Amino acid sequence: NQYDNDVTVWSPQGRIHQIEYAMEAVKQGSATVGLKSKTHAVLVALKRAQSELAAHQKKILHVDNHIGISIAGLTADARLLCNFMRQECLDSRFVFDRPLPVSRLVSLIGSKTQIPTQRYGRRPYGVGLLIAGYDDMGPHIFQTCPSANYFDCRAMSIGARSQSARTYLERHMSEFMECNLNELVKHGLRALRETLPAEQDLTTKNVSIGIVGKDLEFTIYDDDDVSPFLEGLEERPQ
Amino acid sequence: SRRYDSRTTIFSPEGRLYQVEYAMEAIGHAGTCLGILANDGVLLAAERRNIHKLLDEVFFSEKIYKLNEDMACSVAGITSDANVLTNELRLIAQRYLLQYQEPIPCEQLVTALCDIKQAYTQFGGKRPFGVSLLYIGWDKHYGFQLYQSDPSGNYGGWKATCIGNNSAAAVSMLKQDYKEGEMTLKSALALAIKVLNKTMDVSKLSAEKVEIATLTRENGKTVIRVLKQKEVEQLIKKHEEEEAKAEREK
Amino acid sequence: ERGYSFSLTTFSPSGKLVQIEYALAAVAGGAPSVGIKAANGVVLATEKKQKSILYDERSVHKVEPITKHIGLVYSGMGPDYRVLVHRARKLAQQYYLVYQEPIPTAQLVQRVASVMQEYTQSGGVRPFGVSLLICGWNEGRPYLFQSDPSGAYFAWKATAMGKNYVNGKTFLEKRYNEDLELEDAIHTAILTLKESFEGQMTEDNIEVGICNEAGFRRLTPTEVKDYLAAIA
Amino acid sequence: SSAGFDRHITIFSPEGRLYQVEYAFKAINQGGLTSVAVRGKDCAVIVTQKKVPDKLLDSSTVTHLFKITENIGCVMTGMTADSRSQVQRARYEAANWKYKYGYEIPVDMLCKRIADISQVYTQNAEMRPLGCCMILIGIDEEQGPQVYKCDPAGYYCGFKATAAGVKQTESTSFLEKKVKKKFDWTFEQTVETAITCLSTVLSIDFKPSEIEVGVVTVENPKFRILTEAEIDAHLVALAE
Amino acid sequence: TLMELLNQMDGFDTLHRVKMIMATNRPDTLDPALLRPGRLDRKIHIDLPNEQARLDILKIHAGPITKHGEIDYEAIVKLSDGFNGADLRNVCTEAGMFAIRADHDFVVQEDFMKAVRKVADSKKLESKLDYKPV
Amino acid sequence: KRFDSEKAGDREVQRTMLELLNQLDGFQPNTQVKVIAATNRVDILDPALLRSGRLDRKIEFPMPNEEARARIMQIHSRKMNVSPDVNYEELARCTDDFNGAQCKAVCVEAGMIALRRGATELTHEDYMEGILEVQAKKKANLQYYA
Amino acid sequence: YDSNSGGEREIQRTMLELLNQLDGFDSRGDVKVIMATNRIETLDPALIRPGRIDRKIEFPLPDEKTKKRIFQIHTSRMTLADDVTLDDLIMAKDDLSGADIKAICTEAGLMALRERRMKVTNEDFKKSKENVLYKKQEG
Amino acid sequence: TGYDLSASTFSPDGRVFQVEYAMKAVENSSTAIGIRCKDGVVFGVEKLVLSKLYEEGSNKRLFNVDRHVGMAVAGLLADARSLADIAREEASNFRSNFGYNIPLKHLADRVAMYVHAYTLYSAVRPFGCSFMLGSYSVNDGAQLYMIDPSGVSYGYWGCAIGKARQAAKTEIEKLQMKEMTCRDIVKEVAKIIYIVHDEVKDKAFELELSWVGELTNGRHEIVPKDIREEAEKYAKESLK
Amino acid sequence: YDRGVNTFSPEGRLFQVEYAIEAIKLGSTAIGIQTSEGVCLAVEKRITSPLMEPSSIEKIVEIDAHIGCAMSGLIADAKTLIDKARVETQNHWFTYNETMTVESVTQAVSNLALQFGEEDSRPFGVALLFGGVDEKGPQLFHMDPSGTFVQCDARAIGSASEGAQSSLQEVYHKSMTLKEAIKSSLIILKQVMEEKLNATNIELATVQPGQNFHMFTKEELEEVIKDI
Ligand SMILES: Nc1ncnc2c1ncn2[C@@H]1O[C@H](COP(=O)(O)OP(=O)(O)O)[C@@H](O)[C@H]1O
Repeated sequence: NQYDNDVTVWSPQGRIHQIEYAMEAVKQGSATVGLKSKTHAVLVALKRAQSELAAHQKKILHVDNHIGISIAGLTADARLLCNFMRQECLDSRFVFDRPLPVSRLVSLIGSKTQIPTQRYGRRPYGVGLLIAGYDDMGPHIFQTCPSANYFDCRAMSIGARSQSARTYLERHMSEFMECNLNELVKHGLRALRETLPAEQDLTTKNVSIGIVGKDLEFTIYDDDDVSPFLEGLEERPQ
Repeated sequence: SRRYDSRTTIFSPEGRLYQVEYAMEAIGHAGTCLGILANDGVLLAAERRNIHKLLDEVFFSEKIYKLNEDMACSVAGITSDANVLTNELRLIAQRYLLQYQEPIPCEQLVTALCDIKQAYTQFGGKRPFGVSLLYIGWDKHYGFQLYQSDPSGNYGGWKATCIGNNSAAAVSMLKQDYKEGEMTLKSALALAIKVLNKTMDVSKLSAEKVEIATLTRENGKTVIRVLKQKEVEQLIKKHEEEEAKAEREK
Repeated sequence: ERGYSFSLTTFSPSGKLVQIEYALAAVAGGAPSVGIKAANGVVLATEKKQKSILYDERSVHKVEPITKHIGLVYSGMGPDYRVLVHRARKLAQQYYLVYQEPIPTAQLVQRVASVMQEYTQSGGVRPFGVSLLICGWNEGRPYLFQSDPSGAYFAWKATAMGKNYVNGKTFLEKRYNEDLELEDAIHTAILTLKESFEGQMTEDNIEVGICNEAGFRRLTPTEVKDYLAAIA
Repeated sequence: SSAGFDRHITIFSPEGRLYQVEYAFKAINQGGLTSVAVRGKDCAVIVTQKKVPDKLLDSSTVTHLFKITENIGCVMTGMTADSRSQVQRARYEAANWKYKYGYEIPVDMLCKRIADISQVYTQNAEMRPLGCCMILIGIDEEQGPQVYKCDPAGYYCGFKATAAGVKQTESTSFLEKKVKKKFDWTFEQTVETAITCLSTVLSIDFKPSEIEVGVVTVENPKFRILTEAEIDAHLVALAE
Repeated sequence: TLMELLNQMDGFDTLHRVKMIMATNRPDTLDPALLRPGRLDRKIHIDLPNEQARLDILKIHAGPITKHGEIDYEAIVKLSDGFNGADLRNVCTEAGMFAIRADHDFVVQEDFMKAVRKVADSKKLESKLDYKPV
Repeated sequence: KRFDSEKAGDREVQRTMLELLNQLDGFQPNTQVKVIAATNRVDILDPALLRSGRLDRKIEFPMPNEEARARIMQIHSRKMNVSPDVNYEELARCTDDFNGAQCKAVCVEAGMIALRRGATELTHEDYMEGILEVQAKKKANLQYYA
Repeated sequence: YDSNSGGEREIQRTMLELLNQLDGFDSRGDVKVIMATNRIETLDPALIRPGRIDRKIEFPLPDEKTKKRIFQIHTSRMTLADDVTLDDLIMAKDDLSGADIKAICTEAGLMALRERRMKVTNEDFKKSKENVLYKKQEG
Repeated sequence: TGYDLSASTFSPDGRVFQVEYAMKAVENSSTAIGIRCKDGVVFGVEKLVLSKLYEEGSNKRLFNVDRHVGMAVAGLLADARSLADIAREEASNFRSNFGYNIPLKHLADRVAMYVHAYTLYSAVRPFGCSFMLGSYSVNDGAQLYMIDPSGVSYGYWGCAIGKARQAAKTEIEKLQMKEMTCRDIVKEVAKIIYIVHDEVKDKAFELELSWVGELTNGRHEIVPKDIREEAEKYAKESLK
Repeated sequence: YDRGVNTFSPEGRLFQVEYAIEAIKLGSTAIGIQTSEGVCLAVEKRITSPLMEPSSIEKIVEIDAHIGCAMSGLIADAKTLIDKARVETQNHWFTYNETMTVESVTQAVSNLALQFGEEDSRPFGVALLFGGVDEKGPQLFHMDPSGTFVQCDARAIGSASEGAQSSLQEVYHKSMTLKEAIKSSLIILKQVMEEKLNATNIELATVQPGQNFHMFTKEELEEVIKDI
């Protein structure tokens, strides 16, 4: 396996296995589904931990007023680009006194992750960010990958068996652009709970919720904030 | 890109730096030097590498170089790789004169060169110095100071030193003729002459194929004396002649 | 760039440098070269022959003097020859700034071999296969010096380099005795050029520089045909 | 003969041979370009051909010839990736020459720079050795004609009849006994032998649009890029 | 088995009335004993046929195949470049076989300016490493 | 054949191929009974084999795609019963580097746990487990993400 | 190798099979296996675990009194002269080998046997030791 | 072994497979083309849709450099944005020192310096991205150029990239380089790209358009696909 | 196959870091407990010889006033992280005038946990146990060498880690008090200690809002030993 040595050397097929190996850790993360309607957007993630008494590590965390995000991959490099994201948030908040459209900002994140892919001894960064953002043109949902290829979508997912969520999404998600905030939230768990193994919850502290819009400011929702989201539904038929 | 260097700095499965062994072999190949006991003087002896008689030899001393007016050093190893250390230590002893305006005791000077000799060893996988050199001179405190440099970083200084695999047979002769003051500079001349007679395989011990130097303490001269070949000819001839009188035990 | 600069050429189990052994092999497979220090000045001859008739000696030269009073010859590749010559011309100013006087012969050999020996311990490549012959005239007695890749230099009256450097030198040992003159040095230079000839006695197949106590003199092949036509 | 990474980098073999730049000698054959140069008494000629994949090939980007200054010009062989960058380095050396020195460049010192540049890149194997072959002409006073060729080996040599490339071994070997002898060189005489040497390997006698042929004579020292009209006039002039 | 081949030509005998013709992959491994005249009398070989000579190599390919009368020989010669007689022919017939896949009988060079072009491009992928010592 | 000696045993048996060539090149009679060849890889061989007489058609078979990848095991699992919901896109979307033969074994271990489950029929939750069950690698640990 | 051999793997596997046959499947047979090499490096480290797992003997170099304990066993048979002493010689000498300290007596077994004498002389044994000293020094 | 590993180390064939590995990596990309008439330069790209995958209009391979110059890329998408942004901001340097439009022929020299240098150093690698460069102006004219991972600066009147390339640009010769009007050639090339680059393998796809030329007065933007729907207004009847 | 030391794994993750995660298993055993009255903790000194001096070996250190920390596996690298983070706690007191919160020690350490790189240098094998009491009451925190932070009511490291936590899962509950946490933990400690229990085998580390610091004092631990 001498052709997989470094990111510099290309595979016999003209590929780099280092990026493919970083895609693994992205898929090894928790199942998280961000989504957006024509008006407002909601993103849902999954908290996990090691032992029973160990507190579930939070995934969704606030970045900017209009920017919510999910997370996965190495938490050290996640906080590295998280504080770097704060440096990007203070850019236009200082100079222009108004926030940044996220499209060109994620493109700068791609150029930020381009240098570690090129030079020798530099490694990519596993990133599970699902970025929701609002400029005056409406919502944006961007997936993140070590290859820095972002898709603007109405919804997507990254994690374990996250494709089965999309298969349940398409015919439903076409009608999910019309619905308002509340049901647009539990449509996120209408993905996660299928991506979760059927033999266990789906508890209160293992789920992450956030909501953001053009006229709405983003906030982290967990524990008591999940009370209206859990009630009003039924268990999956066996 | 990590597989190109041979990891000369990095430790070896043998429990020690592996390149230092081949370094001691570099000095331990073709290098021939020695030292003589110091009583109101000292002398030096080495082997002249040049076997060609057509050479000019206009540089005076060949293998011995003068670092300071009252202090010099013998050297064994690669020529230019040693010549880098000649001017380097000469400048280190010069920056000390640039500091105190006063000569340099050899102690802190040798340890300074040892801290420089470990540079190639301790970083970058650099090739360690393939040169191990001797030390001679005089100071206000201990008088005549005769030291020795080692590739491992130690100063192995003795008043009687050995350099080279062929000179390793002289250590038994050094302790067989060993005395202290007692020994005259002339006695050390015949001592080192019999050292070459036992070690060097040159028939009759040709005087022009080996280098000899001396040193004296004079007020305030303290001259490091390069000698003409006339006194060395008659010295080795008078030496083996005294050996012809030393075989009378039969 | 990378900037590794590691020492990768290392000691052999015998203690020597196998790469420098490959360097002296490039010198041993080098072009025949000789020079003679006798009496008033030094004479340089060696050989230059083109791969075909398409080339001439009137433009590109294998022998470029370092100074007006100091000439130089060598063995091995030309590209690295002009590289160390370029550094020799630059280093000549570092000397001339302080001294404001011309330079002794051995003064170049000290600093050139120091940079050459530095280029051994330094990363990248090594002194390669270029073994330079430095000559000149100072203090009334001229000099002829030659170093090696490892930086070891020696002084003598005459030597042979390149291919058959041992055979040509053993011929120069019997021919050269006591002292010689410039005309006699050129004469036995034709003898050592006729050793590997090839192109001896012909003006276009060799180039002859000569050092003198009045300063180095580089004569065109015209004078090479003058003295030797009529050779010997 | 090889110790460790020796085969993949530049050091000296037991015989002292370089493994990497000997691959650069066969790096010229990419594209199959053959450039021949014939320098006459008062003139110097360059001749090279091209390959056309289809009609979409642009006529403006056809030219493989480069022009150093208004007086002097160049021609490259081998892979075009190393040639375009090495020519831009010649633009930098010529512009800096006129700037600081402020007089005409002999074209000999330019070939000295490129010879050392390709050598310095041959020194350290961690950057590409740049095995492209550098061929120029020259115009200088009192020296008559000037032609210099900087080889990827790091040295510069050039004369009346000199060429480099894949098939130049055949043609120039014919040019050994063909050129001299005594043969005098005029404009149409140097261009004729520039066609005949191409007629040794090829002998296609194709229309002038395919060849890239530079020529420089000393009346007005400025070199001019040739138009297919005058070459067509020379093509009907070489048919007897 | 080589020693006799030598000695048979090393005679002691005159074989002149027999004409020994020799061809193989490469003229390299034969060892110098064969490589001298006598055993190897002359040096003859083949190179890539010129497109001018390939213009004729297609005629003897285009002769046995009849089609609609639309032809430009230099078209395939200028499009398809640097080939061999069999390599051209077989693919030229393969083009006719690739074009007759449409079940129509006569085929203009259109398919052939495509097939022979595209098919030999696949065939020139394995043209790699075909250049052997003399 | 290697190229230079010494020596290969098949270097003599290459002549069987050279005679196979000599029968398809220097000899007519090979015209009938069309012959086909196959390898795991085309990597290094006698490259002169290009011709109609010697090998001609070169068809690179890539990794089976989601068209086949969904259908291959579908025709491999048509032998066996299915709880009548299976995406077949699930695999086909998540199939990367998966060979057409691996898909044959995907339904095996999926059916093997269905065996030891005592189950009557195979379901997608049992199917999709067999995807990551056969490939790739691991076990190692799941941690610091969970 | 002598004669003809190759490549590495066939020599690697004949050692790999040497252990794998000795592994073994499934052999009680003893033949208690003693194995040695003075260079611990080159062996594949996997040879230890199947066997022998518990033992690889470390050979210490001889110390001063070990050389004393070893030496007299040889010269027990060879009669020493009056001035001959075991200690002082090997006391001054350093880093010897049991073979040498055994073979240093053979040099006196020449000259004394050249004179055909049953007795060792230290005047020679000192002076002749230089030859074995020259044997270790220069050889 | 492994002569292809480092980019600064040659191979016995005289090249580096890192460039070759990057070449055939671009072959897996979808259609990337360009064509220039007298009135402008037409650009188009075929988007491959794996499943949904996302909203329409996101992360298109069509990029932009200046008002008169734009990018149509191929290969890896991130490094395409990289070299696109490098050439994007590079025009600001020419605009700062001078203030007029950057010539496209000498703008490709910059990307030639970047890609070639990345092939020079052993630490970094070559970029596996190719692209097309085209433009038109009243004081300049139509110039189309093509750059590949090998760092070759060259151009044609029309060119193609991706799986179907030589077969796609063959019938393009029917469309003239001058006499044709690129306004109508929009749908003329649309019928080629719709028929060529066979979609039977992957049924889900999408098509993008752009243009630059005199009709927009040296402005490079997307000729509207939602207006007149020129893409499929014709090509639906071209394959039947 | 050693490649770049930074190379990922095909599973996958960082090679060298995960190897050091397994290296944590040979460290000393330490168990913290979160209790409303205060956050306690203890460690086994692992006496290597009867000559050992008791006060020279301590596996628990004090970062801020009310913030403690523990070490695992390799020591000196963690000991550097200790005082280097204390500089950031003093810089926290610079602008904010008050004591650093126990949760912010994560951002003060785990952010800089692994900065290592070949250019501009090697990872760590030590996991830290962060004790303390912030404005919200008692908090027990733990971080790994890779920088991943998690809040645990009880956390064990080193050798007994998996075994101690598996046994302590039953005895822990939300109503656990301080004195009960100390005497119920030493039952596990006396099970996970090889040497006979004495004053030099184990030390106590506690933090309380009203009693401090404390830490803990000697000769009182012997009073708890007779309460075994
Ligand atoms: N007078 C000659 N001198 C040298 N070689 C000759 C002479 N006559 C013929 N030969 C060559 O010698 C070859 C036969 O020589 P022979 O000694 O039989 O071969 P081998 O030395 O291989 O046994 C012929 O091919 C011929 O070209």
